[PDB]
Amino acid sequence: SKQPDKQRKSQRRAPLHERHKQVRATLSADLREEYGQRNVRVNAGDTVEVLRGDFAGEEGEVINVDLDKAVIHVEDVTLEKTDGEEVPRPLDTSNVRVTDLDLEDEKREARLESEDDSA
Amino acid sequence: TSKKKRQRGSRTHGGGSHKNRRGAGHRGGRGDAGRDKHEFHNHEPLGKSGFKRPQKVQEEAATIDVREIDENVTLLAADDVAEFRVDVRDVVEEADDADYVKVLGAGQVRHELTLIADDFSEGAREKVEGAGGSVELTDLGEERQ
Amino acid sequence: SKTNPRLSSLIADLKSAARSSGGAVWGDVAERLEKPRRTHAEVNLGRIERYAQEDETVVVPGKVLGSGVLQKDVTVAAVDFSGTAETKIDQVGEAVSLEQAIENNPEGSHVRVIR
Amino acid sequence: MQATIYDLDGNTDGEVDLPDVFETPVRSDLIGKAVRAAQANRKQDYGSDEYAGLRTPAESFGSGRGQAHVPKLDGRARRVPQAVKGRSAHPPKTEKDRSLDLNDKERQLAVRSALAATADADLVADRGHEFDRDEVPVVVSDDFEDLVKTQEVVSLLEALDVHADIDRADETKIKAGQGSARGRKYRRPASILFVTSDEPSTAARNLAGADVATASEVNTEDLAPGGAPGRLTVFTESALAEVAER
RNA sequence: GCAUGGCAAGUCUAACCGGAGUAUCCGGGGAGGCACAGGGAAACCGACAUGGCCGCAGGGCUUGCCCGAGGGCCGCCGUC
RNA sequence: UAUGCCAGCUGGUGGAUUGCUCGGCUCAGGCGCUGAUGAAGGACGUGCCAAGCUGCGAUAAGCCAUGGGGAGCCGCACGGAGGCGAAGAACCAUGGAUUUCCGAAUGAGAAUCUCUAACAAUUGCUUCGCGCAAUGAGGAACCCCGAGAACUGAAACAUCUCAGUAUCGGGAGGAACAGAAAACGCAAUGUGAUGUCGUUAGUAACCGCGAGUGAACGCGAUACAGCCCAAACCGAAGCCCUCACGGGCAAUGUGGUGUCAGGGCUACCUCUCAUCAGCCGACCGUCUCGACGAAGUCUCUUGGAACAGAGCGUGAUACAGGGUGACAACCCCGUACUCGAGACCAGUACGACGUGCGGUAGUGCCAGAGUAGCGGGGGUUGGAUAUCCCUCGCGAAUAACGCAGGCAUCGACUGCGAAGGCUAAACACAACCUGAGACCGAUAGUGAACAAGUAGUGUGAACGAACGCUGCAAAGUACCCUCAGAAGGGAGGCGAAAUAGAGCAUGAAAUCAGUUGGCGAUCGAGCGACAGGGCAUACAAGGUCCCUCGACGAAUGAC
Ligand SMILES: [Cl-]
Ligand SMILES: [Cl-]
Ligand SMILES: [Cl-]
Ligand SMILES: [Mg+2]
Ligand SMILES: [Mg+2]
Ligand SMILES: [Mg+2]
Ligand SMILES: [Mg+2]
Ligand SMILES: [Mg+2]
Ligand SMILES: [Mg+2]
Ligand SMILES: [Mg+2]
Ligand SMILES: [Mg+2]
Ligand SMILES: [Mg+2]
Ligand SMILES: [Mg+2]
Ligand SMILES: [Mg+2]
Ligand SMILES: [Mg+2]
Ligand SMILES: [Mg+2]
Ligand SMILES: [Mg+2]
Ligand code: NA
Ligand code: NA
Ligand code: NA
Ligand code: NA
Ligand code: NA
Ligand code: NA
Ligand code: NA
Ligand code: NA
Ligand code: NA
Ligand code: NA
Ligand code: NA
Ligand code: NA
Ligand code: NA
Ligand code: NA
Ligand code: NA
Ligand code: NA
Ligand code: NA
Ligand code: NA
Ligand code: NA
Ligand code: NA
Ligand code: NA
Repeated sequence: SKQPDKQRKSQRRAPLHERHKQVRATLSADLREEYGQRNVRVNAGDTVEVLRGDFAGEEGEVINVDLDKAVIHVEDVTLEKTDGEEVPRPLDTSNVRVTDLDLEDEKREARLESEDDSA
Repeated sequence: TSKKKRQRGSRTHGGGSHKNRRGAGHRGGRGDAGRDKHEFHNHEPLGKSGFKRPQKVQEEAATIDVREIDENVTLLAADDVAEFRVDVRDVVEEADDADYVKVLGAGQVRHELTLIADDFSEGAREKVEGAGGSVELTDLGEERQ
Repeated sequence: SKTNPRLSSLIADLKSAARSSGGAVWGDVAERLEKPRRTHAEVNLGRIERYAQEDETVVVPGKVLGSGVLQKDVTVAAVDFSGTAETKIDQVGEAVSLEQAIENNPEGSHVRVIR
Repeated sequence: MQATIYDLDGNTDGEVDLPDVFETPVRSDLIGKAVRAAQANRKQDYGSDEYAGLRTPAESFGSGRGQAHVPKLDGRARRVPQAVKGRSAHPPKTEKDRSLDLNDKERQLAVRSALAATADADLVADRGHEFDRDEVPVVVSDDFEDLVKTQEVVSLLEALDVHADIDRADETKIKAGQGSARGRKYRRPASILFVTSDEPSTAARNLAGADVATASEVNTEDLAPGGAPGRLTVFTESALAEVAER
């Protein structure tokens, strides 16, 4: 499908398990070398560094990952509400980089290490 | 710029009064209507004429004028030379879907030619002989009596 | 509104020659090529053979075609010749482009127009 | 004329005779006609729905109510072309023949002519191509067909002082207009055409603005994109020889 | 009909086939069409690759006198 | 100077414009039947809170298995509460479970409910018992068989034409239908089942011989494939149900033989590689889906944000397309390459099992009847004497015969065996899957980008709209004053921007409020064009203009 309308549509209507690929981020030079992958599906355990927003430069732990909106919440990357409350500023994984990985899952770590599959 | 391209703004696009370009009345009727009345002019007259013989009782002769054969004798290097001798049947195109090959005598004959065909016209023979030539009638040509 | 850039250049060259040199044929040929293609000459060999004479260059303000027989040893100059025409003519004489004619004879002398 | 053959290092390595066709007088009007036809012949048929606007029993009330005689339904005008939601009076139609014919001779002549335009450094420069060479087209050893990496074709091109053209084509243009909504957002300059003999060059195809072709079927379009003669081309020893009979 | 363009006593392929960069495009395909002879209801027969004269353009010459394509007027030929 | 005229400014109204595309439109490749084992469709249900849509079915946004997938999830739908998921959830694929009522609707009745075991009805078989089975209805069009107009054209109109069209009745399939010559008839020493495409050709033929209508043989292609009965001669050697026993069918003939390379019979020759039946059973290709998949997120500047400019550098069998806070091969998806799976091709091709092909001589043993053919009356066709069909009446031969070769009869010649039957492939459509685009871009394009066959109209058949856009991120406006007030207003807060503040991008015109310039309560109406005066005017994008005098000085031309 080379047609723009079809491309955007299949991205917006992709089933839940096809959305993991919409929340992937590039890996730090070290991590790329370590596992032989250029990027990974950001998990709510990883530590990441913002490379593009107004928050570019800051680092923090991923607090939440929303598949439907393909967005993540990074600790301390927030907005000041009128009442004074502090709420998260959704980030696109595309403007983020993973510097640390939460590998408590045998499956995730397994996928990372193998050379025939990516996590 | 084309004529069509310049019609915007003319209202009538060349048709004259806007009351003109309507239906078939502006053409005196649909198709050939009136070919015998208001528009008889320049229509061949009404009527039947002659008859036709059945398509499969008709013979189609494949012809060629001596002029054509003669103008290309030297050029037909792939065809007998003697005291030239050419089998017309091998020259004429359409000589297959043809009931027979006939040589007609239009033009000149500047060479001595020995022609073989299914038929010839007086003019063709006179010319081919007059140039010190001969005309040989094929076996199919054996249909003269 | 000619489309062929070559035909266009030939026409301009024919003019440059009729003006500078004393030529009159070149300008005449130029005006005929400027007219609609349907009016350009289309001559077969039979006509060239009938009205041409040696040492007088035949000039066709169009194209020469291969029907008929040419025996006279003449030089024919045309806009173009069919493949067969040019072959038959070079066997007894010489087929030449109007562009060469204008060069070997910009005065356009000893020429005979055939259409 | 002579054709200087080059090896994969960009160093002269003998020379062959540039075939006659490269002397075919350049005819840009015929070349333009050939490209125009090739472009028309790949266009797809289209047209609005035969019944768009006609799916209604709308009727006109005629005289009597101080209203124009326009078909209406549920007090809403319909069907007629001046009516909103009405039919399109003279719309695009599927039945229309959008193809262009072209005599084989006229087309083959254009092919030969576009080939020839390729051997004229001045023409190639006017067409717009960037390069610092005097000879053209660029002829190379059949070994070129064995290259596998794009990068290697790059070095060879830089060595042949022709890489500048790819630099030229290394710029996409985001077109003005709605073509963008139909997938035609980008467009870019046409650079070097690579004519091989056995198979199109896989190693050169992804080069910016480059097009790969084969001698037996290279056409007017790849030889003269958009109908403009004189494309910076690079033939193959064998390719050059095959083209001769086209 | 016309303008432009290819080829020219020829010209063009249709469906379709092969290739491929796969609706483009390159190669093939002349089946068949129109043109190359007409006249006659039909049977059937079957024509000027030029014989004469004017003469435009153009060419030539010793500067009106020649040669004069095309064009025009005749002859002559095919057929009913 | 009120009422007011003209133009502008600030604010509004309105929703044009430009930009954008979750929708259309069209083309292309693939694929293609469902249903009594109750379909399609509809009704009513089903969620913690649930009105619409979607899903599902009392196991009700779901239950189970296997594979994939993965750290999240609890549909559209971003609330509140609560919950699920490493016992691997969500989600995807395949298979299974559940699957209310009406609905062909089938126990009977009924506007989706009700009444007291049910294939209702029609059929085949039949253990004659609904015991075993069939049919019904649906489907985008395509396909086959029947019924069959009129407007219109002929410049009126009747035959003709529109047209065997619209529409109606019946029915199949994934494709139908056709199909192995009683053919063709470039007449031949020739072709060789059938569709279809190109051509033959607007030719032959028809026709108030008007208007109009309109083939075929052949040829070039596509794809190719050829067979089975009836009968003769045999005569129960046979078939169906059932595990079996047993039952049923069948001399009104099951079965063997045989089918124009005629066959059978009798006597021979040779031989099987034909055919038919059954077994096995794909490659390749094509369509779709999936795995893996290279290279910058470096410097300075602008910016709310770099995907911008300048600089430095990289990959490329990958510089298609998309996303990401602005123009991105190197940030993310993907894309090239390679690989895997399913579907279709196809229960086909190949291979193999069984059968046995064929030839000579003799033999009038066999070879499809209301038929071939004629007549009356119609329809239909280009079919003209010479199309195809219907209807009423009449009506033959038997291969030593018969039909055809575009009028009839007789002879000759050439072709061919009707009145029994089957048959793959090449072609139609577009529901369904996918791909594509010099198509449209929200009054367009579907009626339908939105609640869309929705809201709504009609007793009913049927009819039928309009409505797209905050922002990079909801940061979707806390607190205070005012007020009858969760309204509104004031002040204030967020953001690059609130004149982005909720139907919120831009924000035209008609037009409205306020206001500025000009005119204005003694004066006349196509509202202007051209001349010339008043008054008015920030810059920018135009820079000229006034008066003395002098130079030049056409026509004309004095006191
Ligand atoms: Cl006749
Ligand atoms: Cl001529
Ligand atoms: Cl035949
Ligand atoms: Mg890995
Ligand atoms: Mg519309
Ligand atoms: Mg625009
Ligand atoms: Mg032929
Ligand atoms: Mg019931
Ligand atoms: Mg009428
Ligand atoms: Mg009449
Ligand atoms: Mg008809
Ligand atoms: Mg026929
Ligand atoms: Mg049998
Ligand atoms: Mg009729
Ligand atoms: Mg609409
Ligand atoms: Mg009513
Ligand atoms: Mg707005
Ligand atoms: Na006119
Ligand atoms: Na009019
Ligand atoms: Na008329
Ligand atoms: Na009359
Ligand atoms: Na409608
Ligand atoms: Na009105
Ligand atoms: Na079309
Ligand atoms: Na031909
Ligand atoms: Na399907
Ligand atoms: Na609900
Ligand atoms: Na179900
Ligand atoms: Na039943
Ligand atoms: Na029963
Ligand atoms: Na009329
Ligand atoms: Na009337
Ligand atoms: Na009639
Ligand atoms: Na033939
Ligand atoms: Na990004
Ligand atoms: Na009858
Ligand atoms: Na016959
Ligand atoms: Na709208």
